[PDB]
Amino acid sequence: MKYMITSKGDEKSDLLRLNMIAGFGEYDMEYDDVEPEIVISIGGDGTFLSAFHQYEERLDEIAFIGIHTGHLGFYADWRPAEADKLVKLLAKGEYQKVSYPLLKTTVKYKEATYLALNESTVKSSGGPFVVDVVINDIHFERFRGDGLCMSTPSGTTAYNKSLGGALMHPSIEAMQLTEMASINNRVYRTIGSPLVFPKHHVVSLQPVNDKDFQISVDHLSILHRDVQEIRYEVSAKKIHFARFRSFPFWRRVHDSFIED
Amino acid sequence: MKYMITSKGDEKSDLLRLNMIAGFGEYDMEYDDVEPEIVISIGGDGTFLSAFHQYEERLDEIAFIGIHTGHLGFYADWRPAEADKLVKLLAKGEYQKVSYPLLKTTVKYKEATYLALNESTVKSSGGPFVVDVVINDIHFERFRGDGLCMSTPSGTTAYNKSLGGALMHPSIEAMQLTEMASINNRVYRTIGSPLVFPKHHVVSLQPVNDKDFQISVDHLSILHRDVQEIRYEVSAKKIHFARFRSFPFWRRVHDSFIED
Amino acid sequence: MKYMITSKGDEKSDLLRLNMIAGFGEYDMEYDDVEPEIVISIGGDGTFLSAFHQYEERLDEIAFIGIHTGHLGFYADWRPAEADKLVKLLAKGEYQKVSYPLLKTTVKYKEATYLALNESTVKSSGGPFVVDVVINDIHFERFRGDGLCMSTPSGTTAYNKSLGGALMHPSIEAMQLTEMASINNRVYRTIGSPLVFPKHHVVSLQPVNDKDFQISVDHLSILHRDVQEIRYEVSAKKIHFARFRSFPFWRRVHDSFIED
Amino acid sequence: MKYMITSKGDEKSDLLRLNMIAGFGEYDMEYDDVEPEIVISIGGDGTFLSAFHQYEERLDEIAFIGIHTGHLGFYADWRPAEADKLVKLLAKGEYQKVSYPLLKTTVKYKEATYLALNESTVKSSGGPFVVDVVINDIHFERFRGDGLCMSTPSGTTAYNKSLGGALMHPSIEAMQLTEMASINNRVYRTIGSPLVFPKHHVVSLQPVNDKDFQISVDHLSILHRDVQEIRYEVSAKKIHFARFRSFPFWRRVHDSFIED
Ligand SMILES: [N-]=[N+]=NC[C@H]1O[C@@H](n2cnc3c(N)ncnc32)[C@H](O)[C@@H]1O
Ligand SMILES: [N-]=[N+]=NC[C@H]1O[C@@H](n2cnc3c(N)ncnc32)[C@H](O)[C@@H]1O
Ligand SMILES: [N-]=[N+]=NC[C@H]1O[C@@H](n2cnc3c(N)ncnc32)[C@H](O)[C@@H]1O
Ligand SMILES: [N-]=[N+]=NC[C@H]1O[C@@H](n2cnc3c(N)ncnc32)[C@H](O)[C@@H]1O
Ligand SMILES: [N-]=[N+]=NC[C@H]1O[C@@H](n2cnc3c(N)ncnc32)[C@H](O)[C@@H]1O
Ligand SMILES: [N-]=[N+]=NC[C@H]1O[C@@H](n2cnc3c(N)ncnc32)[C@H](O)[C@@H]1O
Ligand SMILES: [N-]=[N+]=NC[C@H]1O[C@@H](n2cnc3c(N)ncnc32)[C@H](O)[C@@H]1O
Ligand SMILES: [N-]=[N+]=NC[C@H]1O[C@@H](n2cnc3c(N)ncnc32)[C@H](O)[C@@H]1O
Repeated sequence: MKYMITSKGDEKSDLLRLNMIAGFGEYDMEYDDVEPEIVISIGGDGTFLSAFHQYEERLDEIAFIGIHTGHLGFYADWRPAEADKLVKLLAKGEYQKVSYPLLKTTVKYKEATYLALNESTVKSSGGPFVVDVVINDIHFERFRGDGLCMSTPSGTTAYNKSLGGALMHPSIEAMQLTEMASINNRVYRTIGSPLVFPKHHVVSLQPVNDKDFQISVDHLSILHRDVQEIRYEVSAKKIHFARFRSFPFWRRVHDSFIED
Repeated sequence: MKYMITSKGDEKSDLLRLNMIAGFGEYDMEYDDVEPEIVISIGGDGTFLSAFHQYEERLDEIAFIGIHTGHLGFYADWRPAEADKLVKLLAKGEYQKVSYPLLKTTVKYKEATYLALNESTVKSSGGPFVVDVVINDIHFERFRGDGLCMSTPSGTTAYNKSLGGALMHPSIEAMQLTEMASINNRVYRTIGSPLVFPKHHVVSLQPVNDKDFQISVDHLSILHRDVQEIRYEVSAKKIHFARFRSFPFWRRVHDSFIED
Repeated sequence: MKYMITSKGDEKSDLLRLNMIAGFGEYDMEYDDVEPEIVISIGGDGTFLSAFHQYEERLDEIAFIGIHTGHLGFYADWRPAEADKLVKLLAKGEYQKVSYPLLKTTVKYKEATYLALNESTVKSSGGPFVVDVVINDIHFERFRGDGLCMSTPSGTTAYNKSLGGALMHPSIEAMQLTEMASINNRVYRTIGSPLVFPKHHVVSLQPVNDKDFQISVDHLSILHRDVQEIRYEVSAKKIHFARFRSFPFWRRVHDSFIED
Repeated sequence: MKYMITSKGDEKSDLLRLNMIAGFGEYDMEYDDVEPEIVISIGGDGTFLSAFHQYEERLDEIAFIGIHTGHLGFYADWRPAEADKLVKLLAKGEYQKVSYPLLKTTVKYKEATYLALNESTVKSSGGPFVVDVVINDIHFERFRGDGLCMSTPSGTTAYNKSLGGALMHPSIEAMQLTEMASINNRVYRTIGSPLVFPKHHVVSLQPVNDKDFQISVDHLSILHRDVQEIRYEVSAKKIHFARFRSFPFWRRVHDSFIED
């Protein structure tokens, strides 16, 4: 199986990458960073996020595996000390594929579409942020505040969590919208609560005054001008993970937030 | 079709019930509060909750309809002034069935099982509340605080919402666990965030010291003694609603929380 | 100086108490649990709370000191291993007095008044909790939910904190009101935010329907019937601590919540 | 008494300003926008904020009055229809002065100091925001998240409120620090809770990596580079309001958030 290895780029990760490549050379495994079938990310979640976006055009033909040489490393399944065992199991091909839902963001001015593994957020390009929130064509609320965050299930443990959102098991095909510092008084009103949307539900954001927004997709933050609308929906595309052992989402959550 | 009508029991609701019964008499519709196929609740959500629990043994053979003579009336689809039109449409049989997921609660000492339309909560029988939270057999956290709330999708707009939980579209077969005043310090740690569980996931609560708990299921609150565990899962059973017109969940939410 | 020592009552604490008493016997220090000038609490915050309430009638003539043989021990200034040094310093009389504000609760039916070091809360005697919140005679809100919590500054790190309240430095003579699971929809509205009141401000709770409430003052929970109103204000009374060394409130907070 | 009038600048406000000036001309009142003793702001809170900052160098010699021609208008005491009565009372000099505490922000690179009526916030100049929070020289926490907000008492109803902060009566000389989307996991830890600091307490923010920050003071947002630290304390300066009638803070809060 063709494979490639991304590295955090520090001494630890680069060296681990070289040793794994050496180990793969001992098997019938070809290194290909153009059309790999397996992508190994060595680092933290930032590194993993980069790996995903590097191959967001071949998500259907790739299974990802993360090795934790970072700090938290939520998307990682392996410790550096287990790298050799990983090489072996990957060789023998003893693994099952697991899929997590992704978030599709469409920005219309022309249209640009982005794919997110964690979340997509919107803020003002400086100045007051005000947007009408439209759900399946029904006007739901006019949001005034710092911004909004739309999260995938696996992303609910990231930015979403910090914003008071619920943690959502990845087997649920959904997206979750959370508020950033909503204004609520006699005249201005938002739902307040995070909202969880099923697949096939469309959430659209529509400018009220200012049409310039800072839009983020995972680690990438882009300024969009003359925006007509931002549209969120659960992507038809899924990220696939290669699992060689049981590591339940809730245990992953426990280890990352309660105690490791 | 056999039908029955529950009433809030005030002047307004009783009279509306009598007029509807009269209207039904003009059709080939038999009133039967033993084995009805349609249950009409006239009142608020409290009244609707009572109706559901009165027939929780025949949920598969019943479609519910709510008329709003209460204050908020979230589960209601009709205003009193539309009662006549409702009678007519019910007669002609022009309606489609819609299903919402329910929550199963099992209390083991012997075992008692309850079914919830909104939520099930647990608190201490007076004194400190401490329980181990076990998800699919994995020990997730030890919860210290006032109590916990497990909500259905349609219940997420109720108690769940007040506790900071996410609002969850009823098409998502899930349950959501929220905290009540969790203690979090150097020594005590909880996830904090609401947790959303898919169908077939089991959340079990296990006593640490005190074994006596006050357990609520919707409007019903019962004291259980010598409790060994409380087990939550998404019920295989669903409540069925009779819909004669489009009234999307998110519009229902908008009307109840943003503006009517 | 007359002194008394309260003990958690476990093996560790009782023995520590005996050794300290022995050490005090070597000085001109008389043990008196009737009219002591110094009260030493050996245990956790629960033990300290008990000590305070045991002498809430002589708060003006007493300085408290806590020794930590409990788990968290927020009000404690000493570790068991330092007991000998404490005995010595207490003997030589090398210490300065520090005062924290207290909360006065008045319950009218006849009137009963309670004094709180941490907080006073109100909940329903079973059933729905609804009260009108009146601030300095002006009707502020009608609260529907689980209950309310009124906290002292030093109490803001306790129950108050779990309810989303702000942490408040004890030098600020104030009380803070937090909500428990307030209902907020189209028809029901509360402020949501914690409220911080200065000295001489009076917050009164007035029943809307049910007149029976469960009222807590620190560790004590009492059911009151035929309640006409509950009145909160910053007490004119203060608790005095004996400080032999610098241990700033914010460091106390850091040690208890961030890292020890 | 010398006076000046700021205007929102719309048709309504400008015309109201002209009529008031005409009314003042009928008395011995001189219009002076250089060294006025009374500053009347006609508009919303944004307009009022601008008025305050226009004369932040003469806060000791000025009493402010707001007229509400805006939307919410929290700092306003008057409706446009009462302008004539205001002119009269201002003439006869029938009013009492009321003072609210202010927030001092010091930015060191050289030093710049700003004065805030509502709040001062800090965010990253793009990229991750990380700062060490130092309280009175003691290292309290390392904050990772979107940013921080330090609010005056009267400012607690603004940005502070949206961030989950407590509402604080203006008679309390304090400042309140709230978090924006703090990261909290196994490795990263913040207090979470808003913090309320008394006068003479100093809160300092110190860069960990990036030294560039976006710093806001009320409506003004400035990018600072090569920042060594940001220092917050309760200002020795106070804003003075001219009150011609009783309008308690808590009633002001009720009217702005509960019902007008
Ligand atoms: N800001 N930020 N990101 C830093 C934290 O987010 C973590 N992170 C990124 N993605 C996730 C994620 N999906 N779940 C939990 N934590 C995550 C990353 O590892 C850092 O600990
Ligand atoms: N790992 N990493 N970096 C990208 C992630 O940063 C996360 N992030 C950014 N800001 C915050 C934040 N304030 N809290 C938690 N996570 C955050 C977000 O989830 C992005 O996917
Ligand atoms: N406490 N309580 N219940 C009172 C409010 O809860 C409302 N309620 C009950 N069930 C729901 C519900 N599912 N969604 C929203 N509100 C609900 C009920 O109508 C009252 O307005
Ligand atoms: N309608 N009704 N009564 C039953 C509902 O009361 C709701 N409830 C009880 N306490 C609260 C509460 N504090 N906030 C919101 N809802 C609440 C809960 O959802 C029950 O299903
Ligand atoms: N529930 N409860 N109480 C248990 C926790 O509250 C702690 N506690 C009591 N009073 C305070 C307090 N004032 N500040 C912080 N923690 C406190 C006590 O030590 C336990 O850790
Ligand atoms: N130590 N102790 N026991 C009494 C304290 O318990 C605290 N307490 C009770 N319930 C909670 C709670 N849910 N969270 C935090 N603290 C709590 C409250 O502050 C009382 O003063
Ligand atoms: N974002 N923003 N500001 C808009 C809202 O904040 C309001 N505002 C400004 N200052 C305060 C304030 N101090 N209290 C309450 N609301 C305030 C202003 O009137 C707008 O309604
Ligand atoms: N009026 N006005 N504009 C300035 C105020 O905007 C307020 N503000 C900015 N963002 C928010 C926000 N997200 N929520 C509430 N208030 C906000 C803040 O209090 C400033 O003083």
